[PDB]
Amino acid sequence: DQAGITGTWYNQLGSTFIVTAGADGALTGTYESAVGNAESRYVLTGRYDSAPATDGSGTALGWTVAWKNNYRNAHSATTWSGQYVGGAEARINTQWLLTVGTTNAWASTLVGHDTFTKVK
Amino acid sequence: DQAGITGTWYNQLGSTFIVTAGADGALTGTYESAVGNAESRYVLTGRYDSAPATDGSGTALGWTVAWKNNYRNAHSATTWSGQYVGGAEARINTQWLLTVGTTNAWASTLVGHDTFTKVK
Amino acid sequence: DQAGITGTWYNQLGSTFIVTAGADGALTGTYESAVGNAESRYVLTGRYDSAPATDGSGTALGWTVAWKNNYRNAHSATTWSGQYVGGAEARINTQWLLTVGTTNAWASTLVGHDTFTKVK
Amino acid sequence: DQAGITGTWYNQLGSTFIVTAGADGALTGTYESAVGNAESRYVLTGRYDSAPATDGSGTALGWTVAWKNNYRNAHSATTWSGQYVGGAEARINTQWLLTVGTTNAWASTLVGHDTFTKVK
Ligand SMILES: [Ir+3]
Ligand SMILES: [Ir+3]
Ligand SMILES: [Ir+3]
Ligand SMILES: [Ir+3]
Ligand SMILES: [Ir+3]
Ligand SMILES: [Ir+3]
Ligand SMILES: [Ir+3]
Ligand SMILES: [Ir+3]
Ligand SMILES: [Ir+3]
Ligand SMILES: [Ir+3]
Ligand SMILES: [Ir+3]
Ligand SMILES: [Ir+3]
Ligand SMILES: [Ir+3]
Ligand SMILES: [Ir+3]
Ligand SMILES: [Ir+3]
Ligand SMILES: [Ir+3]
Repeated sequence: DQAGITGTWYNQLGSTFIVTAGADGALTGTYESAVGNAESRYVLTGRYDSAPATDGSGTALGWTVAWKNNYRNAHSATTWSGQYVGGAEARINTQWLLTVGTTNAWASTLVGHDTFTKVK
Repeated sequence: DQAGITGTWYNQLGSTFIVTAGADGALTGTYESAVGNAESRYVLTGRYDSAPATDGSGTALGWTVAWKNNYRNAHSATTWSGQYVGGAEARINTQWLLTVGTTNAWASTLVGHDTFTKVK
Repeated sequence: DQAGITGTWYNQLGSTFIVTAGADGALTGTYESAVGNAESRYVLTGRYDSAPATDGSGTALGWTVAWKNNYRNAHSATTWSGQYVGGAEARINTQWLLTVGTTNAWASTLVGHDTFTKVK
Repeated sequence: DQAGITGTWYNQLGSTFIVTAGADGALTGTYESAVGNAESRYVLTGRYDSAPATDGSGTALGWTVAWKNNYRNAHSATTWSGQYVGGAEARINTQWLLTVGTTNAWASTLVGHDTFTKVK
């Protein structure tokens, strides 16, 4: 589970999620989006259930990226909420919320879904 | 902005969000939910736009809580995505996704909205 | 309940929702948005639980507006999902999804929340 | 487009969506869910952009089902918001909100995503 989550993951858009799962429930790493107003890697942090169902069938987790790095600032942040499912074709299945700051409040949040796998 | 976000916040359900905004864009703290399968404080981590619009009118941010502490484990995680709005009646306006692990995938994610203020 | 829902409602943005609840569970009417790429009235249709909890404490309902009328076409559609709560300060509390067609799939859907009341 | 949408569609859960797209932008039909507190067919209604991009590359649409029929009442309603994409492998790509009435307001709305195809 700690072991299952730690590593490099890829979504359906070609984005790359590099994460380390801590014994304490921490997620730390970097995110590189293949799309949008983004380039290179962005810091992420999050949390996961460090004592889930032992069958690896669904470990709840989430993380945040703020879209500011040394190259760009998109004045926005995405949070992903989902679960890690272990096994031969391990997956992290997520839904996400992307909020844009000021750069029309009602129109400030996009929603979508990303599925991450261990192979691109 | 760093200064604006750091502190104790309260939502409409009576929950308490204690956060420190780092110069580096980190959010760290604790969350206590007034509702659901939760008691006492849970670790949170997140990110915020550390170079936003300078008028404090909308700073993008997000954070995650995994609902495991030393009292309980609800095998779930919530992510909040939103923006900090400064001024006399400072607010963090969020939308959230709560994913439940295994404890029916299609029915695993709740969505809602929380508005945080500096006074309860 | 049929009686409770039928009528004119107003949200926090100043939009106007005019609806008739049918005995058969139909919702029919018009929507005028105070915001976005919209003017005048748009057709809506939806459904509601025509045999809910009798205390009026929470009747599930939803409706759709496609943002095409004789004035404009924003090539988009919004769906509202929520519940009608009766009583002295009757409310329809909703969450909404706004999808934009082609005019970047991942960025095609906004999410938000609207609270409707019988007085503006 | 009218022609493209009208017909029987199937999602990844094995649910069946039967719809007629009207010249006027109406969607009418029946929905049968393969999952949840549901059996047999439920009435749906919705709307679609009846003058979209002519390449069939993304027509915005939405619909509602209230989960009451002559067999069951789940005191809930789902709205789907998405777009129809034409071509050899035609699709309706949606995100959905399912609200439950009274049967804990904060926990009343599920969110997910369904992809409909013309073959099961
Ligand atoms: Ir999914
Ligand atoms: Ir800027
Ligand atoms: Ir998708
Ligand atoms: Ir999917
Ligand atoms: Ir809001
Ligand atoms: Ir458990
Ligand atoms: Ir609310
Ligand atoms: Ir609000
Ligand atoms: Ir609400
Ligand atoms: Ir157009
Ligand atoms: Ir709001
Ligand atoms: Ir609210
Ligand atoms: Ir999608
Ligand atoms: Ir009932
Ligand atoms: Ir899925
Ligand atoms: Ir998908």
